[PDB]
Amino acid sequence: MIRILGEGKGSKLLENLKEKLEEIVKKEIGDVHVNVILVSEDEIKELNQQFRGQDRPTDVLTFPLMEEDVYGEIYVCPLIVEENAREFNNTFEKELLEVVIHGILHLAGYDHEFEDKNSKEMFEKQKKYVEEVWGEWRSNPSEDSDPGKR
Repeated sequence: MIRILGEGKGSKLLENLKEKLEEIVKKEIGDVHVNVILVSEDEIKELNQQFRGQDRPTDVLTFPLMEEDVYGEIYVCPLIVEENAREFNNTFEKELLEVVIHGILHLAGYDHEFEDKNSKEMFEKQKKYVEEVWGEWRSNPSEDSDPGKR
């Protein structure tokens, strides 16, 4: 029951582990609506100024709203994320999964608090759904060619 909007490698990846998230969301309560906006680097570059009025890319754009859960629209950009995963040889899937669960994990616990940005709770609670949701994609690690690891 997740809302997908925008465009860019993310939806197809979401639709893959869509139900996966529907589980965590369903667990918590099962009545949330997270609108994700897929936008590339440039797409976000402007989208940023479109509201922030500033010209600068970012990892992921979050929607300013403090309600029960969220029921808002957050924007993500796997362009910059991947760029980091490139050097950090990180799994764009996880890095993306974060922003994915970032919506659920949000209403998953804290409610209009997120004191000091995040806490040890949000960290582990975030890695919980991450590993849980990634538990599926896990069957497809690497996500890259890498003519080495066998």
